Amino acid sequence: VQIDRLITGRLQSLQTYVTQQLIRAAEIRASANLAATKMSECVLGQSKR
Amino acid sequence: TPSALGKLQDVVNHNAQALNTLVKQLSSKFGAISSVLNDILSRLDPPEAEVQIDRLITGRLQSLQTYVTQQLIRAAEIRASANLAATKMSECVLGQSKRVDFCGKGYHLMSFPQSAPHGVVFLHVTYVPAQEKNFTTAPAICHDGKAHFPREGVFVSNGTHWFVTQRNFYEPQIITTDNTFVSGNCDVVIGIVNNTVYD
Amino acid sequence: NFNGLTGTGVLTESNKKFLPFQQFGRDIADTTDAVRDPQTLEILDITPCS
Amino acid sequence: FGGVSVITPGTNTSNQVAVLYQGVNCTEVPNVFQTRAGCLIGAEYVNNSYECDIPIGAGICASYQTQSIIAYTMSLGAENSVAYSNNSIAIPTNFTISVTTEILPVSMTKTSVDCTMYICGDSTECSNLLLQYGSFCTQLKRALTGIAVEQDKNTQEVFAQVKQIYK
Amino acid sequence: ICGDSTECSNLLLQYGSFCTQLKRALTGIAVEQDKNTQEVFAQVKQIYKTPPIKYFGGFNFSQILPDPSKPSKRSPIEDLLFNKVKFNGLTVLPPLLTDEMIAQYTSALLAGTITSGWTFGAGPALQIPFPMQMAYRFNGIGVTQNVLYENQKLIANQFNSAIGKIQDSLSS
Amino acid sequence: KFNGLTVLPPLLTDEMIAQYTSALLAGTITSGWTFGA
Ligand SMILES: *[C@@H]1O[C@H](CO)[C@@H](O[C@@H]2O[C@H](CO)[C@@H](O[C@@H]3O[C@H](CO)[C@@H](O)[C@H](O)[C@@H]3O)[C@H](O)[C@H]2NC(C)=O)[C@H](O)[C@H]1NC(C)=O
Ligand SMILES: *[C@@H]1O[C@H](CO)[C@@H](O[C@@H]2O[C@H](CO)[C@@H](O)[C@H](O)[C@H]2NC(C)=O)[C@H](O)[C@H]1NC(C)=O
Ligand SMILES: *[C@@H]1O[C@H](CO)[C@@H](O[C@@H]2O[C@H](CO)[C@@H](O)[C@H](O)[C@H]2NC(C)=O)[C@H](O)[C@H]1NC(C)=O
Ligand SMILES: *[C@@H]1O[C@H](CO)[C@@H](O[C@@H]2O[C@H](CO)[C@@H](O)[C@H](O)[C@H]2NC(C)=O)[C@H](O)[C@H]1NC(C)=O
Ligand SMILES: *[C@@H]1O[C@H](CO)[C@@H](O[C@@H]2O[C@H](CO)[C@@H](O)[C@H](O)[C@H]2NC(C)=O)[C@H](O)[C@H]1NC(C)=O
Ligand SMILES: *[C@@H]1O[C@H](CO)[C@@H](O[C@@H]2O[C@H](CO)[C@@H](O)[C@H](O)[C@H]2NC(C)=O)[C@H](O)[C@H]1NC(C)=O
Ligand SMILES: *[C@@H]1O[C@H](CO)[C@@H](O)[C@H](O)[C@H]1NC(C)=O
Ligand SMILES: *[C@@H]1O[C@H](CO)[C@@H](O)[C@H](O)[C@H]1NC(C)=O
Repeated sequence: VQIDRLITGRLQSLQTYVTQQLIRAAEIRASANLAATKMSECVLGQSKR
Repeated sequence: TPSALGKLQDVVNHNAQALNTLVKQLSSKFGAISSVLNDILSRLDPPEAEVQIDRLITGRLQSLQTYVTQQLIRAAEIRASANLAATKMSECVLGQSKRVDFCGKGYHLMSFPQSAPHGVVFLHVTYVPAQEKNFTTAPAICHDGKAHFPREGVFVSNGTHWFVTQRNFYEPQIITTDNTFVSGNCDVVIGIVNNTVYD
Repeated sequence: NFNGLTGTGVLTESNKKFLPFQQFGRDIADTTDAVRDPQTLEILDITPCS
Repeated sequence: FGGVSVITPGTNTSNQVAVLYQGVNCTEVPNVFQTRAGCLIGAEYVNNSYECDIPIGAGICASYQTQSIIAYTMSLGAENSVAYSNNSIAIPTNFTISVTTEILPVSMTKTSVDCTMYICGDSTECSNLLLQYGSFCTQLKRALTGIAVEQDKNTQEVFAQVKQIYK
Repeated sequence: ICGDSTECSNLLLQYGSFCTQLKRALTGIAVEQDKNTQEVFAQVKQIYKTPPIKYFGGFNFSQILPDPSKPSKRSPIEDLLFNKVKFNGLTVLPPLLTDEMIAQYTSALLAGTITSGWTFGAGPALQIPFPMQMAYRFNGIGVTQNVLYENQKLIANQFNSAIGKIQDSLSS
Repeated sequence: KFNGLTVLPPLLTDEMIAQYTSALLAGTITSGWTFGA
């Protein structure tokens, strides 16, 4: 029972870490898409926006 | 190409795998005596097995919560993709976007949407120049003691003559007063050349 | 309760062809989908009721 | 400690495989090349660079070319020194019309989960025990229904832009 | 979850296979980072090289072009940007594209935009003098081409002075 | 629908998305970009 209590506590921590990493990865992916749009429109051309 | 329609197959496979992982945790006991609820309801003391049933509920309720959170994340991703697709439909199909690499590689002409399972496919018709030749250019031309600049085009060299042509297609034209506009003198422009301007 | 396999669902006459030694049928998700009748030899599909 | 990854050029091509021990030294594993990303067994290193085929890490990629798997530093592309000058202009004399496809996911399957049936499965004792944990069933239902109605708006915002059905 | 105790490993199975679901999520995040870098820097299919003569009509790109005397072939601005910016079960995977390859992609994007303008993004790299392509950008923003040619020395000095202040702005 | 998990059908069928695509195509081949404005 003590091992199950330790496994459950450490497993939920890894799940929270994975969820936070997913959220931060979505943020970084949005930023990278913005940078890729900015690379093609501002560097590879001239933007009227 | 097998990797052509992978992004939609990836989404449907992620959904199927999430459903299978959710239905697989049903067979997990989460440290209890077993996972079959009927057996636990028929192998222990009814007033005592309440704390044992509490362990199965938390194991299945928290799995449903993780499933809902992952579905929210995937829904955010799919909504970003759908907003991008709507912007592409409004800008590339309903018009001619001047944005580079947004409606395909090259100068975008027009686009045609295509229906796809849980997605959309855009056929980007673009303009790609080819067969280029290099010539000698000059910023301005001094004929009547005044510098002439092209209105819409670029001065090119015939080797022994000078022409004015559009910057995206080689179409030589005689450098007349209609193709060029005069502005200022000739001692203030670097690289100016001498050539007659047809009147 | 088919020879010990206890469940709940609708029983319909299936068109499947089990092997002579097989008794149960399961899908990809590892769940009972079809069960051979003990007395006769027919195969009955098992689907969630409603 | 580290993960073991298998590099295969596909079973349709050949059955040869190369194992990659990520992040470890080649001397502590039980033909071999100490790649900056780990020890690579079953793929010889070559100096002839090509385009990346099978990513490995640290600028090294694997490929199948000749009946053996080879590892190489990926080349970013062919070198093109544009003939720049003070007065050299390049004007294209021809053109080509090209069509490029772009696939974008718009929606996904609208799923819905029955709380009592999934957690309990027609158990009367279990169904009354769910109330002690609050209304967590309502939150999941409202969250899943919000996703379902969101997929219908995704398809609506992408395709339903025309006011009239043109023939 | 278990470390070295074997009694935990077989006991982890009775709780679930979460270690498998989590490791597949981290691999997706890991391969997403390699795709993010390729979508930004790998937009060109050819590695354009800067000409041996660094004259571009008065414009000075020494602060942004690669320095052959410095290691890693970085530019001074990239040098400043780089200078300013195995555990208990967790590992750090190396990126697919190294810093020298991202720097080479950046050099290709920079050498192409100074020798070909915007033509290398739409197709083949059409060579064009830098004062010529600068007049096209002036014609795009809404001023005639003669404004640049009659003030090329002033615009070149304003460009060189502004690039020189970028290092001070990012350092201070 | 097997174990409490149900899959709801989309509001717009595949034939309606096809009709929307056909309308967009017929508009862009016969009217250019004018039908969007
Ligand atoms: C611009 O590029 C296009 C595409 O390459 C050129 O069209 C090509 O013109 C050549 C010469 O007329 C064609 O070759 C001929 O093909 C026929 C068979 O169709 C053959 O019987 C002849 O003996 C000859 O080989 C070629 O097919 C054609 N390409 C296409 C796709 O139609 C065009 O000439 C170029 N224009 C300039 C000004 O360079
Ligand atoms: C300059 O362009 C002309 C076409 O406009 C090329 O053709 C010559 O045209 C001149 C008339 O100005 C004739 O006298 C020549 O006989 C033409 N050449 C030939 C080979 O027919 C001319 O070749 C171009 N100049 C160069 C140096 O190529
Ligand atoms: C373009 O024409 C101008 C004027 O016709 C040339 O300028 C002359 O250059 C010679 C030699 O340097 C001087 O002796 C004259 O006094 C200049 N004229 C004037 C009005 O200043 C110029 O050299 C010509 N350029 C080319 C390339 O032919
Ligand atoms: C179990 O007993 C029943 C009852 O006899 C068998 O069913 C008979 O099967 C024969 C052969 O197909 C038919 O001619 C009879 O009409 C059936 N009788 C009834 C009442 O259905 C059944 O075959 C037996 N099971 C096995 C495996 O032999
Ligand atoms: C383009 O023009 C520049 C500037 O006139 C030329 O650079 C000069 O080259 C000569 C010969 O090597 C040197 O003596 C000068 O010091 C250079 N000037 C500067 C400001 O660097 C360049 O050679 C020209 N390019 C071509 C192809 O003609
Ligand atoms: C272009 O810019 C570079 C750097 O700003 C200039 O190099 C400087 O030259 C002066 C005078 O020779 C030196 O005192 C500085 O130390 C140099 N800077 C560096 C960072 O080394 C260069 O002179 C400019 N012009 C050209 C044509 O390159
Ligand atoms: C044009 O480009 C070719 C190679 O692309 C080069 O050899 C030549 O010197 C350039 N200039 C002229 C005038 O042909
Ligand atoms: C680890 O790998 C490096 C690189 O080949 C090598 O120099 C070093 O000796 C290795 N360490 C051990 C303990 O084998």
